[PDB]
Amino acid sequence: TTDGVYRVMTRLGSTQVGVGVMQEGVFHTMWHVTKGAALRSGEGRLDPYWGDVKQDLVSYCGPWKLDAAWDGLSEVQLLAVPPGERAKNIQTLPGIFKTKDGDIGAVALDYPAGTSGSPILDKSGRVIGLYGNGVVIGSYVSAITQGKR
Amino acid sequence: VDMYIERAGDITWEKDAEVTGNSPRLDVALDESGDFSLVE
Repeated sequence: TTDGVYRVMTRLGSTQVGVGVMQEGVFHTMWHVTKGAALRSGEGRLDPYWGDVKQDLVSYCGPWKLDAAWDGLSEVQLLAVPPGERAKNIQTLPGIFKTKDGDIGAVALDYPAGTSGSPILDKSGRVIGLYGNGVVIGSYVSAITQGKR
Repeated sequence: VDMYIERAGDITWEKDAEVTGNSPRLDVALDESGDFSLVE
């Protein structure tokens, strides 16, 4: 239940399917990572609480808690947790997804699929969204996907 | 198939992070299935 960034694993062997964020007793990840399945955490079980396919987000144990947003000017850090590698910080200036409903920050970083759900951080260390839903331009560009608190 | 979580770190900014990547400005659409696509 401790705050932090976590691998999302599945089982023969184990494989990492994604990443998520524990904050304020709630686990946050991308819908496409778990498809809303229950998660084991040690001997405990985490059940889905809120989810939305269009936003590609899901929270467990309570409502979505992450609410910081990119300021539109500053560099950010992807706290990437790739399969088989220690958590690592990658700093970048986001580009922008321009949509009919407004602009969304986007990071032009291409990490293995099991990194989906990794948090993107502002300079204060607040999570401004999750990595792993995006588009191809052949480089992948991820939206900075944030939910609503 | 059981899915489980393992802690991998604190959520912290790192002063010494590797820096990389571009900042493209892209016109995109978001459909009902959560899929982004390019628009022209």
